[PDB]
Amino acid sequence: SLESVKAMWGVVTDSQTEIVALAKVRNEDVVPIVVSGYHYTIEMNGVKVADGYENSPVTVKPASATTLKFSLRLNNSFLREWWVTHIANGEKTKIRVAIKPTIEIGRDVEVPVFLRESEFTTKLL
Amino acid sequence: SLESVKAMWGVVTDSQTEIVALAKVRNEDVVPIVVSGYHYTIEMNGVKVADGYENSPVTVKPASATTLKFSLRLNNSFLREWWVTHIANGEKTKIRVAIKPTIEIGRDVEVPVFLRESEFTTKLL
Repeated sequence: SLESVKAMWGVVTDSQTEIVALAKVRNEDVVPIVVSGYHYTIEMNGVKVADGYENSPVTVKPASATTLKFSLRLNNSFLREWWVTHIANGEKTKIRVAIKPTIEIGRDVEVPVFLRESEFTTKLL
Repeated sequence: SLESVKAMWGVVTDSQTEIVALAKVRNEDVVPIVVSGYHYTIEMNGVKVADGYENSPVTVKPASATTLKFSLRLNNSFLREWWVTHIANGEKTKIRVAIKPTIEIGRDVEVPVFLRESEFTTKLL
């Protein structure tokens, strides 16, 4: 079961921007959960500004709770073509974030997709 | 005399962003004003994201009013190092825009600096 999710900024440089999601998960099975990795996507007005897979395996022991870390990185070159769409929509942007963890109980897997939609406006001029 | 200033977005591409300022000026002298060009700067949290000179000479006839156009272009490569500072300040940015027109009445000139300061916050996460 997912107990909480908290987003924060990660290491941000001039070339890449990181968002860090921290998910507290409780294992409600009698066997351990392995999260072998995750796929992530970030779309902003239909521009796909992030699309990646991270290979970092983590176990959650049976009946235990564990904070999982998801590093979502944005290549700025794809972010520079979002900017066009932002102002084109009257400085309004729809953001869709999807994290698809690879959960292993067994070569046999489960791959749920967690979607989060948001919106932001700017008023710069 | 400056009657009004109106800002709007100009041609925005993936490589460069344009802001267009439209200034209505009335000539209150008995001779014509020539605006031979202008220097512009845009600073965002002390990152100088724009710094340019445009050579476009325009006359305002004596006692007449004229809309002047100032094209302020931002190179995105300097904009990508602003982003660091924006989130570093809790997603707050101070913007300083300066337009320095070259006004010719006479080789003899007048070069006033028009400053405009603003602030914006985002709350993305």
